[PDB]
Amino acid sequence: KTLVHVASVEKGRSYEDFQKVYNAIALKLREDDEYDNYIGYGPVLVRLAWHTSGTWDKHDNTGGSYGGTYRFKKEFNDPSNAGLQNGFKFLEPIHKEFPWISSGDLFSLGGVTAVQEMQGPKIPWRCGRVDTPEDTTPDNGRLPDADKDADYVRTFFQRLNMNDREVVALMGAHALGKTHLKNSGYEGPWGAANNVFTNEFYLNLLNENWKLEKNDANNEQWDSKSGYMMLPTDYSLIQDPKYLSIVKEYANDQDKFFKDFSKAFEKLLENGITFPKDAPSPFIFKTLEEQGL
Ligand code: HEM
Repeated sequence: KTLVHVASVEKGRSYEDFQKVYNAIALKLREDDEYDNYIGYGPVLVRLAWHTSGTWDKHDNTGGSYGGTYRFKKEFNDPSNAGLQNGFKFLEPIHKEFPWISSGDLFSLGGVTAVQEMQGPKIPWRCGRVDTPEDTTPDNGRLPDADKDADYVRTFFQRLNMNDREVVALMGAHALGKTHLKNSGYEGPWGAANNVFTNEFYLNLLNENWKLEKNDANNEQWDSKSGYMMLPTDYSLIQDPKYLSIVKEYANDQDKFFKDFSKAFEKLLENGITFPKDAPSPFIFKTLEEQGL
């Protein structure tokens, strides 16, 4: 409702063009493997895709992935986005090689490419985000706090038009990467396989022995002897009986998690965008592995 953003295909471009951009991102992911103590850039690219999309407000269609507004300093410097500059830096050479792609298309495609190259589910992706000017940049404060409970999380995500299943599925991306004390006031990875996309987050929530501890920034987080952590908002998925049932489902069905994540992540990346009836169908990009590259 209200403000309309219509997808407009980059002039003359088709699937092959975007597969080339995919491929450049995927090749750089392989090449720059030392980043973040050899975690690689996969996780921060997923997080960049989510934070550039996750500013959306369903009530008035402000924020969202369409405008590519993270490139403007208000949004780049959001405290909630601390760390994502690494993601943007990664994508700079990609954008220089492919200057025709929009910023919103690039940031969201970065996330799809990362998930797929990390052996996650295919994520259909649509082009046609259009850069919007600096004054369309959403204010800071629209991304979620980590110190809260399930009621917060549920209410938060209603603003992004996500239901309980979509919320728990999306949170499964916390298998990836880690919290960094200097970025967010939390420290530690959530699991062992943190640059391969799996349902480890749910298994760890249910099977590790968690202890509520204070980290060196004086914030509480849940820690396990194995060296893993969960944010208070992560742990809230097993405190709330409705979330817990879904966590159990995904812990017991890798394919179901893959399919529900793919749907929710595409939705997250497309919230706010109107696709014309005659727009191209969503693209499903081949991985490098599938291409023999
Ligand atoms: C209640 C919702 C969430 C909160 C409070 C939240 C909080 C966080 C925090 C505090 C960090 C660590 C940032 C850092 O110290 O570098 C993090 C990392 C991350 N988050 Fe979220 N998150 C949530 C939702 C999501 C969702 C929906 C996704 C994507 C689907 C996502 C993907 C990730 C990823 C991939 C990383 C690791 C990034 C890295 O390793 O560089 N998160 N998250």
